[PDB]
Amino acid sequence: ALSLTADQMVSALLDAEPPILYSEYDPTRPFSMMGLLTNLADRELVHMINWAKRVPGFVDLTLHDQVHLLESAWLEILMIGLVWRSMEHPGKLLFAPNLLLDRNQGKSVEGMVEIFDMLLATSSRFRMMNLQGEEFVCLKSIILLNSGVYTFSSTLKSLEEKDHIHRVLDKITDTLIHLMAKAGLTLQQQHQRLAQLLLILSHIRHMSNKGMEHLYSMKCKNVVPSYDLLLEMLDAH
Ligand SMILES: CC(C)CN1CCc2c(ccc3[nH]ncc23)[C@H]1c1ccc(CCC(=O)O)cc1
Repeated sequence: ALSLTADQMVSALLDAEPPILYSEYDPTRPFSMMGLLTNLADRELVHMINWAKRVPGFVDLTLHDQVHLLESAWLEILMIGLVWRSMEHPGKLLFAPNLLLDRNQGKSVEGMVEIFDMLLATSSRFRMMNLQGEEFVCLKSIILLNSGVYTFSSTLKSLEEKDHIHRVLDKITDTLIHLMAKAGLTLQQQHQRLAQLLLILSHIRHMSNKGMEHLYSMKCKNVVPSYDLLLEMLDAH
């Protein structure tokens, strides 16, 4: 991972991309929103594990550290994917190709329109910056590695794990800058755009926190992936 060139980092990320999934409803039948969005999220999570395992550096970490990082990041990862899919659909959220929803559709669940609104604004910001696919994959990998890295332990192994994570992040920063130099931006423009992109990450965190509050308020054993389910899926033979 740490020996990859910028172009090889980019190719590895683009190749790791998960598929776009569909919602499971009978489209011949009349048009619950939360059950549909929960089922979609459950299925995406499996693919997210596969993706995370292909982000360079990720499998170099301990299984316990892989679990912690996904546990911290999984709703942010789903959200950044949604915002990206929704970028060329002003005023709508493309949860799936057969489930494109507007903000009024979110009113059907108390607390949800607020979240819908924040996600639509972030998609709006992406459109204003003209975010590129290569930039988006870098940013999603940055969420995975960064979100849980401040909440681990100071065993010697933990100290080595945090160092590695920060080295892999440094390589993604290099790759982002490379992408922007290749596009022909000036050095000033490169650093300004790097900052703009990373500051949107703060908002994506905020959104995930607000959503997790909603999910925990359902008080449901079939909602939010447990440590153990994540551990079971990541602990592959
Ligand atoms: C209140 C928010 C958390 C609503 N979010 C907004 C982002 C999102 C959802 C579903 C599929 C998605 N695809 N891309 C993004 C995305 C939706 C949601 C709904 C239920 C769960 C529950 C999951 C479980 O209980 O295990 C998770 C996420």
